[PDB]
Amino acid sequence: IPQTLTNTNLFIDGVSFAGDVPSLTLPKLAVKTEQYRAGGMDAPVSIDMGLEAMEAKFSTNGARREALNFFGLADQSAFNGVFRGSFKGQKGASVPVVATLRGLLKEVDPGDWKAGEKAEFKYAVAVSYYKLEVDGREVYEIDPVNGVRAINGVDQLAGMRNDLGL
Amino acid sequence: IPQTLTNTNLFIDGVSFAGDVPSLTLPKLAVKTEQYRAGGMDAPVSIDMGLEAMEAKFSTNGARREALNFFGLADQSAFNGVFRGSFKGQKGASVPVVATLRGLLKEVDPGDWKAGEKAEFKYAVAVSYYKLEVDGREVYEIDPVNGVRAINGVDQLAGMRNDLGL
Amino acid sequence: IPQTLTNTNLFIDGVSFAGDVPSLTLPKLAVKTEQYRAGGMDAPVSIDMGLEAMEAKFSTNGARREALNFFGLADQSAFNGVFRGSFKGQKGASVPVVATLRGLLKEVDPGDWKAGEKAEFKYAVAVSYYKLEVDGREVYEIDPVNGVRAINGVDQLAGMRNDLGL
Amino acid sequence: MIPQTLTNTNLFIDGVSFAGDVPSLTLPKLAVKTEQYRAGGMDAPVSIDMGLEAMEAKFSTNGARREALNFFGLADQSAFNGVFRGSFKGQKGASVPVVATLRGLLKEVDPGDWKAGEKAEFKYAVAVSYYKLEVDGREVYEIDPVNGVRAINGVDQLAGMRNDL
Amino acid sequence: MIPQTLTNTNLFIDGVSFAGDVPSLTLPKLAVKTEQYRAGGMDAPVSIDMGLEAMEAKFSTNGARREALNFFGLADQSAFNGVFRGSFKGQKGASVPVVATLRGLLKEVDPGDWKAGEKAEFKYAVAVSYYKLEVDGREVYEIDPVNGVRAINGVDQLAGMRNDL
Amino acid sequence: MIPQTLTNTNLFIDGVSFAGDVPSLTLPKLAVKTEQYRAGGMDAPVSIDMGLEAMEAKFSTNGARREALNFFGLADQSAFNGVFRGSFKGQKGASVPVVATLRGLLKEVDPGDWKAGEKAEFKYAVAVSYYKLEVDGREVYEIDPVNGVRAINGVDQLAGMRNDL
Amino acid sequence: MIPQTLTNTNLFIDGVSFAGDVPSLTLPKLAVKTEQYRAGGMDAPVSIDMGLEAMEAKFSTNGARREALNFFGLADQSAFNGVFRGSFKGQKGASVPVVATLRGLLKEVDPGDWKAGEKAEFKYAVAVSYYKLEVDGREVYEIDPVNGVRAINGVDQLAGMRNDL
Amino acid sequence: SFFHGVTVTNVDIGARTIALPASSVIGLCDVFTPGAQASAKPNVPVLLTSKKDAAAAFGIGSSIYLACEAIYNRAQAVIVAVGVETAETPEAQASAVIGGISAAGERTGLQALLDGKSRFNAQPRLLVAPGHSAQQAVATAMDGLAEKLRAIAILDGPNSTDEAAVAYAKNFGSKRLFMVDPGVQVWDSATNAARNAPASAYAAGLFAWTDAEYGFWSSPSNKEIKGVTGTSRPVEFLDGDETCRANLLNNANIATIIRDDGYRLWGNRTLSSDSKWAFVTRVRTMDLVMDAILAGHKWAVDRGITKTYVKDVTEGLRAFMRDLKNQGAVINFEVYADPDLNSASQLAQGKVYWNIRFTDVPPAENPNFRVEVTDQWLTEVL
Amino acid sequence: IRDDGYRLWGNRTLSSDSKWAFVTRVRTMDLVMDAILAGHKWAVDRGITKTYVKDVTEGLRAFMRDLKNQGAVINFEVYADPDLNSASQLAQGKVYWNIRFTDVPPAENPNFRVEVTDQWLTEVL
Repeated sequence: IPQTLTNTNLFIDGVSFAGDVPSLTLPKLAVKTEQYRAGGMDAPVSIDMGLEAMEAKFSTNGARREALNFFGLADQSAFNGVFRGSFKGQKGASVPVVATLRGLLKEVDPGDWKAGEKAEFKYAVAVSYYKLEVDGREVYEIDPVNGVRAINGVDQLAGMRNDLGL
Repeated sequence: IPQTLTNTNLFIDGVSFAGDVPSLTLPKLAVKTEQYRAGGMDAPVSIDMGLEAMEAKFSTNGARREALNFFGLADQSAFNGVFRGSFKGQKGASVPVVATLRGLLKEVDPGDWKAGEKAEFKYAVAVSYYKLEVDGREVYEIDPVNGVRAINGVDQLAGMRNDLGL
Repeated sequence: IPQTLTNTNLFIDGVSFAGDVPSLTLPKLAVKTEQYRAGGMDAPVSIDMGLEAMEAKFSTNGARREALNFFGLADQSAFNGVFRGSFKGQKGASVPVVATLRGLLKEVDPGDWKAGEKAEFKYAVAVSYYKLEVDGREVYEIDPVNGVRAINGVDQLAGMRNDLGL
Repeated sequence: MIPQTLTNTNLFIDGVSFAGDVPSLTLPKLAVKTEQYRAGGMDAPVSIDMGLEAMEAKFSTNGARREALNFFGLADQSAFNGVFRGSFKGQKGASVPVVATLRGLLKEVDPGDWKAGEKAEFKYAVAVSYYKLEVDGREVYEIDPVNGVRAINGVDQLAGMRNDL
Repeated sequence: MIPQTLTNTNLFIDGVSFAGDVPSLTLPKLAVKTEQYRAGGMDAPVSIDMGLEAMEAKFSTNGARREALNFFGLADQSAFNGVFRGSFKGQKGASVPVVATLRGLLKEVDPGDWKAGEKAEFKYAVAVSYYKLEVDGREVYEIDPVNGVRAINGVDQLAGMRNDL
Repeated sequence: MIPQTLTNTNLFIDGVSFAGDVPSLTLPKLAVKTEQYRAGGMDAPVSIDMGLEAMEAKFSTNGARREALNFFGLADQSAFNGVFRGSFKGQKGASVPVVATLRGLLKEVDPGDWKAGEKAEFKYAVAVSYYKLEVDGREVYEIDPVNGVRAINGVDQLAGMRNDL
Repeated sequence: MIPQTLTNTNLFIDGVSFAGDVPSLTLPKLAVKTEQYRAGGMDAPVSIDMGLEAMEAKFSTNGARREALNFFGLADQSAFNGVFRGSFKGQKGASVPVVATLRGLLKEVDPGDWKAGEKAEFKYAVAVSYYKLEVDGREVYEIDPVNGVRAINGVDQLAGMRNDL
Repeated sequence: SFFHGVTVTNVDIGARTIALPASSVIGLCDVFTPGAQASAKPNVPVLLTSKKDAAAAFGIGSSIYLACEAIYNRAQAVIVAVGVETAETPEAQASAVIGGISAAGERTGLQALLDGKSRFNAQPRLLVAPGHSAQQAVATAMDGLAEKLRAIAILDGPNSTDEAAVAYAKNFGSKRLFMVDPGVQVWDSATNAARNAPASAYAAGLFAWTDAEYGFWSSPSNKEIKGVTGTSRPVEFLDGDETCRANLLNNANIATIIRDDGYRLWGNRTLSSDSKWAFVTRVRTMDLVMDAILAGHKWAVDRGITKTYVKDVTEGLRAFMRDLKNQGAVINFEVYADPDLNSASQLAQGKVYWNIRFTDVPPAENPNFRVEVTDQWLTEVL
Repeated sequence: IRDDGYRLWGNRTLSSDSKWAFVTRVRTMDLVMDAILAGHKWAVDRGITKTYVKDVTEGLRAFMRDLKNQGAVINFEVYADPDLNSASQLAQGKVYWNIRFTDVPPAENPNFRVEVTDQWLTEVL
């Protein structure tokens, strides 16, 4: 069934942004591949080295003071945050995609104020904790603190934590 | 409530630029993140290293001599400056966004004079002191001299100044 | 009052270019900032290191031989030059912007001759002496030889010339 | 053999875990002390197994860890112990616990260039007085300097030198 | 342990603060003087705690500070004192004051390459005659060269060497 | 303290000004000659104020300056004098004149690689026989090698060594 | 002084001109042989004019020049002569002819890495037995090693050393 | 008047051991004499910071300060300490240390420890009354005040033998009581002799010490005691399942003191008839992970229930529990909203439910070492 | 106090008011204002625009943050007086600000509480 995004939303502390956020971006989850070609093989094989640095953009076209007051404060991972998105589909009922993203607020980039255009305050979140849910059930859970990278319920770093004595 | 910029303004010494400034840019406040991945974690965690260098563009399409006479003079942080912006919103009454930006005037870039187009004198301010206000109350106060990085009233560098003996 | 460029002109030796120069560019006066962050501060403060290298483009869509004969000759700062521009404004009377630019002619770039388009001989001047005037009175005077960087009449390098014994 | 490589690491000092601190390790360079034996008749000089070199285990720390700075220059040797751990994942996910229990003396502390924006590093160095490497669960190296037990693959090689004479 | 690292620094010379001046520090490299002890019977040479090396504390300054240039080559040692301070923030904002009170002799001043556009640097060097590192509020190191008190974690390690003999 | 740094420089040789010539300076590295004093009872070696090192002042020139090349290898020492000047601007424009009057012997001239397109450089070196640094208007250093006057902050430190004995 | 710098260069070997060949020069490093004189009473060691170092003039060539390779290792010294020339333009076009007539022995020829695509270079070296630098038309240096005439600015400095004794 | 310049005084102060972790608070109650130097009214609570204001609020020779010096010898915590006027008959003294609502509108005796918060911002989690806990009627009022306060109430025993201390612990079993029977005798500098301290303040200063760096999840059952000498009765642990004096008292759920001169504490288990709440750690962890949550959730009460109100706090309960796993307080947990108890009829009266099912670290009360002397590596000796 | 006219010794003015006792508070209140009133030769007989009050109360702060930088004051507050500023006061040129600050108290009495203990006597063994 063809399925496409229809609406988005953004919560921080339960403070809703109903008609305030035009664009938001989930973090690009990229695994750290290194092209490994040893002796006895012609092509490189990529290998896991953990994940990359997660990075979450979102944007607001107005000064809200609920997204501005979480920039650069001394408590890292104080921006709690919830990215929501409803994927409708062709046959009626939708599928909710909920992601919570506990990190620090990296930058605030107000663009050019050209007196007759949109404000477009860029934001960026340096994600520490990340948990993607699709249709009310867990897909991802990324927290490098304690190392609990989990795919659809099972924990993929359960092997190394017994190896590292964690 | 949907809220968007409508009008901008620029004061320097109380010298108004009412119909003179087409575009102006607040400084991109970016915290200095360094991707920290130590042992016992798969993903990097970003960490505060203070802020980046603040940088304020504004523009004027005419030779005014009030914005030109503050370039490159020996007193750094003599360009006092006020960036103003009125965010209207859907339901009538507006929200003023006032930022004062005390730094040096970094560059003056008059573009191509093509005899029938706009002049567009680019300016750039190397911001030392920065103080963002939304709806008449304080949001930010950035001065690295004495280290008084303050978010919504409380001072986030109050811990380190007791640590560094400042 | 809204004010915008209307007409430009270019003199070299009094040799007028009335209908000859489509585009001309004043030098981007940029001060040499270096992001200084010492101990006891979270953000860098930019600092003067003198100015950058001034660079003046102008263009001609025909072979004139008055702009070509000043290229690459052994007397540096022999191209004397005058950039003129009349800024009209809404309420009638204009404001003249006169800049004299004594430097060497850096490059001559005739573009693609495509047999039915404009010639567009690019020029570039490596500016040694620069003096910007707005409304008949002095704004800038930039000559690194003897170090006489002057903003609206007063000389900003008067302090260092007593320090360096100049 | 499936391709394996290091993915993550860990470090223990006297029981406590540096589970968010260490960016770098260095297990001690095991190197045999070779004497060039060329003699009458023979062409190229051979190198002879004649003891090991000085073992020294660097490790590094980005923060002021009181547990690491406690063990510098103590009057008793082998008061520092330290345990270095690695995890080698393989191509099919079979992670292999490489644990190296050393028991040396902490030798050198240099907090380097404390620039403002740049992160700081506390390089450490350990004068290793005992070393024991385990690849999966089996004991590969067991280096006693002060005792006469150099165990390679669980069998003492110094004991075999005494039976030959 | 939460990840901590250096964010900002400071420097005092005889009370006055260099609150906008210093781009760089170097606390003195604490290094024990090791003598390679291999003997009859033992395989690898052990390294023995036999005193510390020469402590030396570099710091750097971009401007002509009369307070820093005053203390070069004075006829009395420990006229220079100096206090080096750091602040390690943690992951939850718990900043940790690392203060290192040294009392050495100022050893070396080299204003380097005075290029025109490039900023200048005055590298300094301090022949350290006293060193005292404090991680949070507690005294970790206290190095008396001229006295017989090498205090690691508040207890003298040189005093324990005299009770053993 | 407001942040200050070098912005421009200048150089005089026997009165005439090199006001468009010199791209580089080096004031002489003031360094005390330290002898490692560790003895019976004391743990770490202290370093002792026991005289200064060899002062040497590099400067550089892009063109053939007859005024600079005149003073190489003259039969009289201190015929070369030279005056090195700097200007440190501060954050509020308060420029501070750092002037260093030396009176050494010119030691070394090497016109380096004369490539065609690349600019040439004439590196110079001055065997400094007198040095005198002034930060703002006040005399910080005054180094007499051949005389017994090492003045730090205007007071002679070598004279204080004779009163102590 | 107007800013001047090197723009172009030239090289003569025994009359013929290398007018399209040489990419690089090196005039010989004029350096005085200094002996550190510190004594009783004096604080810092002074450096004394006590003769010049070994002069050596590198030059380089991209092609096989028979005129340059002819003079390697001849049985007579000063059969090689060589003349190195430069041109320093100034800011107002006043070009200044820097000519350096040396008369040394050619010392070293190394055709380096003859890679295929990369151009080749024949580095040369000249054991200089006579040196004479002229800045504009006037004779600045005239270095006789084998004779007792070290002429700086046209006056012999070694002759003035004999009148002082 | 005033003084200009340096005025060098001459005082008497002790060690600079006043460094205060604000982790555990102690509720104390004992008799004293309200003299002129004791600036404290009898039935009111007084917050104490160190020995310097424990000597200012109460006298030196008062029985408060003898039971308050023992706490600050080990841990420099803060103490919500109430006093009581001494009495003639021991029944009226036992009735006064309990107290109650017999004032006009105040609480007296132990009941004034319920006024810890909203007077001092310190709700006492450690309840002691040294000497008075040996009485039955005081310990029952010590019992019932602990379930009202979610606290560990440290009891005592008599000075007599082990049989009369086991019999004192049989009638209890109410999951909050921690009994330490051996009378700790301690040297003093006043009369130069050995006193007999009733063992409560030493365990109270030890519970507050192990929360400073070992955490509340850890067990204080092999920890050291400072400022101490021997016990009134010897009690030792030996092995072989004989009549050990320690094992006879551990099986009666009573803590002892084992090594030389008051060197260790020995009890893991509360007086609890329920087998689930045996250990002191499970009773403390269930009581001290909730105030670590209910503080940090001063919100989520009287706010107003939106659509994602339940979701935004059950993701905040997880975030305030993952750091407890990070600091080693718990082993793996689960926090989820209760699906069937949450309904639309419960929202109209403000009732919302969650499930914070977790587990805790069990204290290793019995490390068994199975050991023999083989003859396997005898061929190594050749 | 000391030998041959070596020191001066007074901190306090002749003042019956207990607030203005020290010489430092009387000098600081009199010498931070000429450090402001010079540097504000303007903001008098200029002409009151809409942001006239705002552009000088951000200039009073900027000429007070450097006083905190050089250690002249401890933390201040500068703000326009909301209730005294009115439209009737603008017609006669009267405008009001509040420059409430604090100052460093001179340490006239450093007390050193000192005894001779016998605590570190076990160090001598």
